[PDB]
Amino acid sequence: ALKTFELRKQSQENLAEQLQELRQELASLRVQKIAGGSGSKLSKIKTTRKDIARILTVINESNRLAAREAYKNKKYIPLDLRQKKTRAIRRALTPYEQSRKTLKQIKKERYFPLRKYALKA
Amino acid sequence: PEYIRLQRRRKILNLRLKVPPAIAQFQKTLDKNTATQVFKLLNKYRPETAAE
Amino acid sequence: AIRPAVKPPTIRYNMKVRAGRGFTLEELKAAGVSRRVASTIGIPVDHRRRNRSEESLQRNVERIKVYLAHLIVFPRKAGQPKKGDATDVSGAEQTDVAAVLPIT
Amino acid sequence: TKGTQSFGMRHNKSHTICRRCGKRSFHIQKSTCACCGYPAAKTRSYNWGAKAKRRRTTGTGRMSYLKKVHRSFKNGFRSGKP
Amino acid sequence: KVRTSTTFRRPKTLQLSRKPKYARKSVAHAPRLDEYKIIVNPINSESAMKKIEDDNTLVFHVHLKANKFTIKEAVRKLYSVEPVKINTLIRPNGTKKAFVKLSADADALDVANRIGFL
Amino acid sequence: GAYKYLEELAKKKQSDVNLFLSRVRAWEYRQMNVIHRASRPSRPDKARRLGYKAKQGYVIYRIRVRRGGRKRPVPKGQTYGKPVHQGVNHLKYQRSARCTAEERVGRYCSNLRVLNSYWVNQDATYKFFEVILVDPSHKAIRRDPRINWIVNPVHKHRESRGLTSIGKKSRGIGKGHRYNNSPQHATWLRHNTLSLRRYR
Amino acid sequence: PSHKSFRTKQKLAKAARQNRPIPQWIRLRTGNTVHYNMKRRHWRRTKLNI
RNA sequence: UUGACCUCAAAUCAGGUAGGACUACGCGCUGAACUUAAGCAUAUCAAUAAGCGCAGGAAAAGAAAAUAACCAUGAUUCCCUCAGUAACGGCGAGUGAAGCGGGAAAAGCUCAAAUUUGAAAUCUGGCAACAUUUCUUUUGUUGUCCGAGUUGUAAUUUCAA
RNA sequence: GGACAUGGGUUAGUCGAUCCUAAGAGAUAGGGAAGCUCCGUAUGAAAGUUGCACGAUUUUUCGUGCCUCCUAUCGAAAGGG
RNA sequence: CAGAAUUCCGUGAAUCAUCGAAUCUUUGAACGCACAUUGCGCCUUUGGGUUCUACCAAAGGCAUGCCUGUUUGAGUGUCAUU
Ligand SMILES: [Zn+2]
Repeated sequence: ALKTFELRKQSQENLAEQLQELRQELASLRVQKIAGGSGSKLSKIKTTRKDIARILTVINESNRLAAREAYKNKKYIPLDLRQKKTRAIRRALTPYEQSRKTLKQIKKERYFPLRKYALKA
Repeated sequence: PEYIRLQRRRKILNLRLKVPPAIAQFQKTLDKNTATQVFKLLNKYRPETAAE
Repeated sequence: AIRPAVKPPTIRYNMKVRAGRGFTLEELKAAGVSRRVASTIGIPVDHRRRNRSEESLQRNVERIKVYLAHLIVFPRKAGQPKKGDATDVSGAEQTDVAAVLPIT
Repeated sequence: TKGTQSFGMRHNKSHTICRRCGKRSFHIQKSTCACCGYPAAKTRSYNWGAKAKRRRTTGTGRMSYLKKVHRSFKNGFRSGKP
Repeated sequence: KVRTSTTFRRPKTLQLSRKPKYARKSVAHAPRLDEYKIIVNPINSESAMKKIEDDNTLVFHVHLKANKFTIKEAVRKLYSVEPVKINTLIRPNGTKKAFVKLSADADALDVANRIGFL
Repeated sequence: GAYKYLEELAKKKQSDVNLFLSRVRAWEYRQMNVIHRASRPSRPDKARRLGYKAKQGYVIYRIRVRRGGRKRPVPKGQTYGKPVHQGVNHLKYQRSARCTAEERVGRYCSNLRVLNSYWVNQDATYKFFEVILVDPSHKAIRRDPRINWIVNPVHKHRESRGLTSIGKKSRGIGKGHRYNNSPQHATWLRHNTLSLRRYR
Repeated sequence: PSHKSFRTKQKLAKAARQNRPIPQWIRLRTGNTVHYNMKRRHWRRTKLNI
C-alpha cells in the first residue's frame, strides 16, 4: 500500500499524476472483474481505492495548509477554516467581553476585594 | 412616492391647522442681516477640531 | 458567616432570640466597621433593618466586637501586615462561628 | 352499485410521494403533505398523536451529525493535530 | 426637473459588484464528473457484442448524471476514438447505458480488444 | 438639563401644544406603514429612562396596533358548550397592546433583542408605540458591561416569554399579598402537588 | 403506464432490487439468523403504493 | 449650478444575524368537554386536555411602592408547619391561600434623572503592525483614517444614599 | 404458467413531456390576526426590460444621456404547438 | 467460503479500540425560479469545438427579513456664495 509519509514528500503535480494512474488501474481492474478474473486480482480493487483515498486526502491537507498559511493573521478567514464548535458556542460572548467591567466596578474591586480571613476559638 | 407625498402633505397640514402659540412662536426667525452678523461673530469662537 | 441576634416580630415569638440576615449600618458604625469592608471580612450588611432599641444595638455591637477580636485577617501582601492585618496567621484554621459566638 | 362496481373506477391518485418525508401522503391538488406538512416551513406534529411523534423523531434516522457532536463534546471540542 | 410622465420610477444606481474580504470556501473542489467518473465499465452482453461486431457501436455502462456531450469527451479522452453518434438509455435497474457508434476509420472490435473486456 | 423639562412637559398631555403635536404625529404615523423604523426616538427622555442609548446597536421601531377587545374567533358565535363559555363579543385579551406591539416588532426584527417600549400616541382605531431594540451581534453592545446581559441566550425573545416590563405587568409579577399567584403555573403546581414522603 | 417520471422509475428500480433471493452465505454467518425472509414482494400480491 | 443637513430608497456592496428540530422539566397566550352535583344552567372537572409563541442546563423569581402591629422582622427560591385553616361556594356538591416559626442555600447590585464645559475625556468599522490561542481554527493591543455621537457617548452619584 | 430460479431486454433534434395559457393555485407589496396563519396578485409599491449612438484607436453592444400601459411563478402525456 | 505470506525482531492484520485532520451524493428550516418535471434560468472566470457576442464542459455564485457601516441616488423638506 502507498505510504502517507511518502506521499506527503511529493509535489502536487506528481500526486495528481499518481492519482490519474491509480484511477486508470482501478478502471482496468473493474474491466477485468466484469470480463472474468481471479480473487487475487479482485482483492487489489479495494487496495487501489484506499490508495486513491490516501492520495486525495494528502492533496486535501496540502491545499488546506496552504489556505491556512495564506489566511494566517487575517481578520476574516474561510468558514471551513475557522472554528467548528457548536452554533451556540460560536455566537456566545467571548471571555474578554464577559470580563469587561465599568470603571466604578473596577475601582470597587481594587479597593474592596474579598479578603482571606480565619477565626480562633 | 409615499415619502415625498407625506412630507409635502405634512408641510401643508402644518401651514393650516392653526398652531398653538408655543409652537407658532417659531417660523419667524432672524432676518438675513442679523443672521449673517450672528454667524459672522459666531465663526470666530469655533470649539476647536481634532487636529488642533 | 457571622449573623446578628434579633427578636421575632410577633407576641407568639417576641420572647425568643433568633439569627438575623445582616448587621445594620448603625451597628457597624458603632463597632467601627465600614459597610464596604464588612463584606470583605465576612460581615453581612442589612440596610433594611434598623435599631429601635439600645438593647438590640448593643447586643449586635458586642457580637461584632467579639467577631473582630477572634478574627484573623491575612495581609493583602504576604509578610506585610497592614492596618488591621494579623502578624500571626500561621495558626489559622476553619472554626465554627457559632462555636465561639452562639445565639443566646 | 355503491360497492364492488364503484371500486372499479379508482385509478386517480389523490396523494403522491412527498419530497421531504418520502411517504405517499403529499396531496396533489392541495400541494400539501398530510404527514409532515410539506411545504410548510415546520414539521407537522400534534400532541394528541404520540405514536406518530415517535415514528418520526430524533434518533429514528441516522443521527450522523449528532453522534459527531457527542463525540466532540466528550473530548471537550478540541482541535488541531497532536 | 421637468417630468413629462405622471408616473414616478426609481432612478438607476451604481449597483457595484461583490468584493469579498475572504473566500467562503478555502479550497475549490476538484472537478466532479471526470472521465473516469463518466465511464464505469463496458457492457459485454450478447446484444452488446452483436452491436460491437455488426454495428461498430460500443455499449458502455455510464453514470446516471452523465450526458452525451460528456460521454463523447470521456470516450475520446480514455480510448482515443472519435464517436459519431451516442444514444442514451436508462435500464429498469436504475443505471444508464450508452451506445457509442464509432467512425468508419475506427473499429469497435479492436477498441474493445484494446480495452480488454472481450 | 432638558431631560427634566421633557419629562415634566410629557405629563401635560391635554395642553394645546401636546394635543396639536399628537394630532399631526398621529396623521404622520397613519400615513406610514404599520411597522416602520424610526430614525430617532420621538421621546428621547422616555427612551433614556427605559434604557435607550444614543450609540450604534440601539434601534427604534414604531408600530400601530388596533384598539378594542378580543372577539372570540368562532365561526358564527357558536362555542359548543355551557352557557358560561358562550360570550363572543365582550372578551378581553389577557396581554396588553404594548405586549402585542413589542412581540410583532420582535418578529419583524428577529435579529435584535427587545429592551422596552413606550406609548407615543393613540386614536380611536390605533394605539402607537415605540419599541427599543438592541443588536446582540454589534461590538458596541458586546463590549458594553451595562447591556452585555442581553447578548446571553437566556434573553432570547424575552418579549415572547413576557420578561419585559409590560410583559411582567401582564403576567402579574409582583411582591405581596396582591400577587399571591405571581407565577400562575408554578403556584398552582406547588399547591396541587401531592408530596408523599417515605416515612422512614 | 409507460409514462413515468424519473423519481417513479428510480423507486421501481429500488423495489425490483429489494426483491431478489437472499444469498445463503449471509444466512450461514455465525450469529446471523437471516435465513428465510417474508420481505419478498410479488407484483400481484402486495402493491408498492407508489 | 453646488454643498451641507433631514427623510426615504437601491446594490449578488463589507461584515453579521433569525428561521428549523428536540418539549421530561420552564415562561406565556388561547382554551373545552366528558365527569361530579345522584336531574341541571352557576359551580366542579379546570385557570386542565387539545391548539399557538418562546429558552436553558436549569427556567422563572429576586434584592420590597414587603410584612407586621410586635422587645418588631427584613432579596428571591424550595421543604415542614401554618392548614384542609381564614375564606370562597344553587353556603349545594365542592373549592381553598397568606404572615409568623424551623430548615436548605445565601450575594449583591446597575441605569434615567447633575454642566466636564479649562477642552466627547466615549464607541464601531477599514488599513497596518505587534501579540495570543483548547486552535495556523481563538482572543486582543497599539497607531492612523473614516464614521457614530452634543436631539448626549464617557466619569462621581441610584436614596442603603 | 402472469408461479419459482438464473440471465437478458426499453437506443429519438422530428413520438410525448419540456414551451404557452384555461378553470384554478400561489408567492411579493400592503393590510388583518395572540398566533398557527387569512385576504390579497399594478393591489394605495421609488415593482423597468425594450428602442437610439454621446465618448472610442476604427468600421464596433459598454460607461453615461431623456425615456415609455412591460412584467413572479405553477397549472393540460386528450387544449395551442 | 475464500483471498491475502507484498506477515511477524516488522511505525503492521483486524466490520479491533480510540479519535483533535479531512471527505461528506440528491434533498430537507433549504436559500436562483419550480418540481406528479432529475424542468427552466441568470452572473464571473477558465478551457473544447471556425466561433472578439452563439454552443459545450468545469469551478465559484445569484432567497427573504433585520442590524452596523460603504457606495450610488430621490424629494415644489430646510439652508449660500455664485
Ligand atoms: Zn411529507
